[PDB]
Formats: sequence, C-alpha cells, structure tokens
Amino acid sequence: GHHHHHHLELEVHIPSVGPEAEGPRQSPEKSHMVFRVEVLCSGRRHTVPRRYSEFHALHKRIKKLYKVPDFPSKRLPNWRTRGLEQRRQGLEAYIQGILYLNQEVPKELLEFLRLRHFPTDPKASNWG
Repeated sequence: GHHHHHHLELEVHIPSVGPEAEGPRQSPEKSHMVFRVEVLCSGRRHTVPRRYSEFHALHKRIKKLYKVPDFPSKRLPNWRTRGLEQRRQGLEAYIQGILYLNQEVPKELLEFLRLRHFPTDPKASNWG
C-alpha cells in the first residue's frame, strides 16, 4: 500500500498473561500458559495470545537472521516465586526490541499467524 505514515502511533505491550494455552506436541517447555501480546503500530493494534514456545522459537530463528537481542530461556521457573510481570516484561522487551531495531513486528510472525490487519480485543486496555 502507499500512504503517508503521518500517524506513527507505536505502542507495544503485553496486557495480559493467563493459563489457557494450547497444549502442543513434545516441546522443550509445553507451557500451558500464555501471554497475550499487543503490538500497536501505525494506529493498528493487534492483540495476540502466544504460548512461550512460539516466541521462544521465533526469537531463536531470527536471532540468527536479523538484529535481535537476548533470547528467552527454555527452562523457566514455575512462576510461583515472582509474578507474571517478569515473564511479560521479558518477552515484551525482546519483541519490542527487534521491533525498534530493524524489521518492526517480525514479518515471520506476520506470516505465522497471518497477523496482517489482525484483530484486537476490547479487553486489552485499561481505561481505553
């Protein structure tokens, strides 16, 4: 498309993390818990619930591909010691990092969940 991006509204945040993830095949983690990210770029926000493994693999694949910071751990604590803000912030830092670094929201994830023009949820905001 061709439009002048005068509105560079950028908000990348992970508003919610809950236990409701899809249980995958034999994976390193098989986390049944999911973090629901929301990347807002150019005015469009897309709220996407992602299991840790997905970002784990995403980040590991592209770290070899493009500018990408520290990666997620394949061994995680049971999360009883801390709160989910730790998990939330860890991925949010990495995902927003690459987004700020070069390719913005990974086009590979775009291709992965078909995140183009991807919907959002009303319950992903505070007073908004």
